[PDB]
Amino acid sequence: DWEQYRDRVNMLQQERIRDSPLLQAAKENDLRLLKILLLNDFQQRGAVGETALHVAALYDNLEAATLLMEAAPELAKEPALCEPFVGQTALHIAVMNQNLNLVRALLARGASVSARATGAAFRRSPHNLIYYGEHPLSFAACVGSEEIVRLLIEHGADIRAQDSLGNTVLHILILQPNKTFACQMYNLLLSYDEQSLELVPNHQGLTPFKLAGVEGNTVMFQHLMQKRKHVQWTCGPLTSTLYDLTEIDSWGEELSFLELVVSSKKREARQILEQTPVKELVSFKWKKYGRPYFCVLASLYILYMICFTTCCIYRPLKLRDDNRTDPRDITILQQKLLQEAYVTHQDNIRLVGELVTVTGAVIILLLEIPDIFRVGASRYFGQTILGGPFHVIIITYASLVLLTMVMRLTNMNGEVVPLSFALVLGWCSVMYFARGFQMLGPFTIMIQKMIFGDLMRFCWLMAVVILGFASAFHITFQTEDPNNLGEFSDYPTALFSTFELFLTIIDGPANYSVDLPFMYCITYAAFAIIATLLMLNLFIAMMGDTHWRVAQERDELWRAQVVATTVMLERKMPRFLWPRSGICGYEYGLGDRWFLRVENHH
Amino acid sequence: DWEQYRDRVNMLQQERIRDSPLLQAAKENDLRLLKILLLNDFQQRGAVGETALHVAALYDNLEAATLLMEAAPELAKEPALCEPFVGQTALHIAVMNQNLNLVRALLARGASVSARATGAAFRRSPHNLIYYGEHPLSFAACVGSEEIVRLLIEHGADIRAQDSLGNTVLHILILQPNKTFACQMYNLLLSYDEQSLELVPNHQGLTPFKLAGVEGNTVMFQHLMQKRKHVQWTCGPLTSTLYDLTEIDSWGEELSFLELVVSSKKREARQILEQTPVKELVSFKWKKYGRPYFCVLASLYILYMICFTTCCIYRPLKLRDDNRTDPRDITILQQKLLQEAYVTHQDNIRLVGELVTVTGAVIILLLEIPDIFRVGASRYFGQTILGGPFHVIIITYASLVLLTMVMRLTNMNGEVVPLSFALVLGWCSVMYFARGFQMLGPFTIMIQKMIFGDLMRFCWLMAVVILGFASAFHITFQTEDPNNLGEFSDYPTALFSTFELFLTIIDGPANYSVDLPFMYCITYAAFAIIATLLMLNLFIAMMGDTHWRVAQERDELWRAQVVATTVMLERKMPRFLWPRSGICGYEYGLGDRWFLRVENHH
Ligand SMILES: CC(C)[C@@H](C)/C=C/[C@@H](C)[C@H]1CC[C@H]2C3=CC=C4C[C@@H](O)CC[C@]4(C)[C@H]3CC[C@]12C
Ligand SMILES: CC(C)[C@@H](C)/C=C/[C@@H](C)[C@H]1CC[C@H]2C3=CC=C4C[C@@H](O)CC[C@]4(C)[C@H]3CC[C@]12C
Ligand SMILES: CC(C)[C@@H](C)/C=C/[C@@H](C)[C@H]1CC[C@H]2C3=CC=C4C[C@@H](O)CC[C@]4(C)[C@H]3CC[C@]12C
Ligand SMILES: CC(C)[C@@H](C)/C=C/[C@@H](C)[C@H]1CC[C@H]2C3=CC=C4C[C@@H](O)CC[C@]4(C)[C@H]3CC[C@]12C
Repeated sequence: DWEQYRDRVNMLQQERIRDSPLLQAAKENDLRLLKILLLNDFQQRGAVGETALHVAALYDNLEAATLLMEAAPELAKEPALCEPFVGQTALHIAVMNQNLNLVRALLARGASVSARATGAAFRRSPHNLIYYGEHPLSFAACVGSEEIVRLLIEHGADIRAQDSLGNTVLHILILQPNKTFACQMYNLLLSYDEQSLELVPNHQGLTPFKLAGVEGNTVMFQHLMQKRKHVQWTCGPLTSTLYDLTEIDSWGEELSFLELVVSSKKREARQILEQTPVKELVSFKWKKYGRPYFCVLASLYILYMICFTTCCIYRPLKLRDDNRTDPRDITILQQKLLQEAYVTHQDNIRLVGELVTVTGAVIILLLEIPDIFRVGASRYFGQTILGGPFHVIIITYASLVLLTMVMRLTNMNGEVVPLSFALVLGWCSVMYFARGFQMLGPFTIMIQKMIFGDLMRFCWLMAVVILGFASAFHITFQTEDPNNLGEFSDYPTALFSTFELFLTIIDGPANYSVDLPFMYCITYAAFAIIATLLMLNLFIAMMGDTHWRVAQERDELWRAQVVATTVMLERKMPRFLWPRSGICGYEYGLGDRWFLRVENHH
Repeated sequence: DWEQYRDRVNMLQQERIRDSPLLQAAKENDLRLLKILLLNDFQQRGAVGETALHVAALYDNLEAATLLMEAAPELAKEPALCEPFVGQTALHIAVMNQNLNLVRALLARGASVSARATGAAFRRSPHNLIYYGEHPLSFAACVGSEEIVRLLIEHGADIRAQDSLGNTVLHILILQPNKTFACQMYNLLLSYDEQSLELVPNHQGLTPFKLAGVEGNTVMFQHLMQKRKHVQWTCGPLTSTLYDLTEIDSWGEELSFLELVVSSKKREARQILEQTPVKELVSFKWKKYGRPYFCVLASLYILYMICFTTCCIYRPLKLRDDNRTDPRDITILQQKLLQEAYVTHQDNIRLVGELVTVTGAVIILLLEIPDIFRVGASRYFGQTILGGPFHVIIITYASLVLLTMVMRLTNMNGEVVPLSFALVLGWCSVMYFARGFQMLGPFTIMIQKMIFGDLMRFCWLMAVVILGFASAFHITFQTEDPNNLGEFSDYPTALFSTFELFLTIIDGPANYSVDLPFMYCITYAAFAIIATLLMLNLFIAMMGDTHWRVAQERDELWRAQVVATTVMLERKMPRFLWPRSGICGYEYGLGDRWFLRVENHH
């Protein structure tokens, strides 16, 4: 809807301009028409509450604008009035258009340096092609005009002014597309900070440094670190550099810089983890504490999955309580009742295995469920870097184990169902620990990108081929004796047999002792060419093409998963297992700060 | 044939020139021979009716040509006479050769600016390496000569002159290979238009704008739009531009610009759909109306295919009316007659499912058959972008359902045959709707390019291996008892078993309880190495290589299929479901035209 509305607003602005000789003269730069018309209403408006001076500024007409102020100087103070552009002044427009002389002329008339363009055209949104904040200084910074940024601070513009998101100009600058002035402009604006402006948080709680991390602005991140590094010594090709970890390690805060970076929705935030002080810090944390503890947690989880598997294998079963009648029934055994199920030393050993099994399902829920709420369910389940799909299946596993325990307590039949799903998802969730090892981590990401990519696309077109051919095979065999060829004997079996025949995992139905219907040979030749020969090998060809084009994305995602594991372990484990990282400054007279020392060759 | 004929014409032209001292002097530029020979027939002809002045112009000899006119000025007016070059003048030739002084000399003698070179050498065809139209002005435009184009219009050449295709010079220019003058030359020729010349249609009904769309000339399309855009405002990096949709949306016309573009045979016409106003218009139409309605039509078609499938599953069958005799017969059931087939509430429910099934087959034919005639059967079935092969199978489906209904009404046996083909093609045609979704559309094009590409090439060489080895296996087993190994028991079964063994979809024939002929082990080892190991994996290797080299073509074809779906839906659906797209100019005083407003960052 918003596009058609904005489109109408734009048409309606031009309609009023074209309808009004003052606004047309201001757009056209018709000095002669202004020199007639201004002598005989100056406060008349375009469709959004824009004045003739907004029009003159928009069409970049200094000559018209100086006439309009000479006739009616109060126009320099006027905001626009309607929701798209409300609060916008001719000063915001003169800054957008980089017209230094028109800006200085509006300031000479006393246009407000602190006016907020609060309308919907100025809010960070997918609707807007730019986000310059709401103040003339924020615009002057985002257009890169050093002259206008100085001229506005000379006229009393406040560098610490915040917009409707709480963004100061330093936050607005870090949100810009990477262009050469943006770091120059940040370094200029901090020269007027003489708490510091770069410590002011927005309404998300982000300081400009954390915003650079979340937004993936690696150029601004390196610029921010030039003032947090100290070059300790240089000797020949070697230098020792000491980096202040205060902002990076984010000590004692609920949401850390590293957590905000790994949990960011933006693709570019992974590149912050490859920036020098960050890369060495998370590397140290991983090789020192993270990998050792993750290998222990993997071992404990594998041992727990062996315990659960043993409790499935030794599950309590007795010879069935009724006779089998029809030859098609093969069930011979049956679930024991509670007071039959715990009557031997072997059951008492299985019972402690069941209690360990249930205890671990509770511990999974106690560890997982609080992090759904903190992170938000969309990010907690939806992020490859955090382990999103492994969170879905490990909670499903714990839910199915607790379902199995309430079924057991109730003497409820069919425990084999939740136990089978629990064994599959229980064991498949061991692949969460693949992320700890360079052999297996990148490959586990590649399997994930194949499942949510080429597998769903293949399975939709495969389902349509299966519905076609299974129906053809079923009705081809409906005339025939099902005991002579069973694969297509009823429609559910025909679907299942056709699915197995698509994958070639059962042999092509054959009985050379009998005359099969001629339409089967035809239909199977068409199915063998389309499903088996073409489609299944085209799935190989498709994944082969996807693999080489995904290979770098897979490796970046793996380096990000190691960091997200490191961050998660340190936040969740007891603090005595995670000593504070880097060098304590207090031992060396550097005050309360902590450092990373990096030595490098150049 | 035409090459050998033209070749003879060219040899015969040179033969006459070499035979005739006047024409040889005109080619050679032998001024001294002309200064002897011209004093004592000047109207004598080369093999195609060319004069000595045509020869002098062709060999680019101004000196000879001014002598020939000094002796016989009527030569400037002479056309060539024979079918290859009929109507060609020395003025057409002097323009081809860009000889401004020779052109101005022929015009001083009163050579016709409006002569038509109507012969076969000048017609748009695959025989001709250039198409410059038929008039000297059309040639002057296509050689890019601004001096000669001005000099010809100064001498009264008509810019609106049309050739045998109805092409004006603006159409001829849009047909040229993209070279720097072609837009300059179009912009020059419109400066003499002061209805407009760019509204004149050719004999296909195409104006120059629609011809640029059909021909895929994206450079001329962008040039044409520079005069249909209005830049509404510019502010900082943003601009709002208003594009006139009149030619693009082609409102109320039988064949629209967008339909002519998507239905074009030329590969380059897809690139027009990625040009700014077109791209935003078809995108709006798709996201606003096309995708919603296509998802409904997909749902209704899937529900219809479920209804038909249910009518196949519940088809009316009774226990056979005769005893089975030989053990090889497995048929136990049989088709019911009409007065047996509709006798229960379950049959009455199936009957309304059959009536819905038949009604939908009629509705498919009522929707499809008129579009065969309008589009032409070669384009309607032959285009990947329009859905050509899906039109073939969906009409085959409807034909087989109506065949099945006339069989049913006749009590005709073997309904299983058209029903099986109808189930396969009925369900496979659901993949037509894959084009609506980015997950499935590109992949459905890739399956199509594999079927008509690497699959036919593999299936021809596979058939030759199957004929070889099936014959070897059959005659190897002819000596042996068919009840001990059935796969090769007769030649049709040997072919079918060999085809299934090629694909590995049945197991290698084995019976370890008996002595198989030694020639079987040899022949199967050769078949396993050639068919299974080599050829079938070479099919995987081949499609893998085809896939990466086709991947971009596949994605362009998908973006074109979304537009062709959008265009088709809007033309076929009721108009109240497709409100006219863009902005009505009449609300804003812009007259009867409709616009797209585009906002962009630069
Ligand atoms: C029990 C059966 C009947 C069915 C219901 C179970 C589904 C299993 C096989 C499927 C469901 C989702 C799948 C799945 C989800 C996502 C990932 C993350 C990826 O990086 C590695 C593979 C992995 C871990 C796979 C493993 C197989 C799973 C767990
Ligand atoms: C990869 C995609 C295509 C997935 C969705 C495919 C699913 C189809 C082919 C498979 C998946 C589960 C299969 C399935 C589940 C269980 C049963 C019960 C069995 O006694 C009869 C067959 C029946 C009913 C089959 C029918 C075919 C199904 C539904
Ligand atoms: C019923 C059997 C015996 C035989 C005769 C039928 C043939 C089927 C299997 C074949 C014939 C042509 C094939 C075909 C034609 C072209 C296309 C377009 C492509 O983009 C997707 C696949 C698709 C839709 C395939 C699907 C499988 C089809 C429909
Ligand atoms: C992919 C290409 C090679 C295609 C054309 C291959 C076709 C051959 C191998 C297959 C397609 C259909 C098959 C086929 C159709 C139906 C029957 C009836 C059956 O009772 C005996 C075998 C017989 C006669 C087989 C013989 C082998 C055929 C003709």
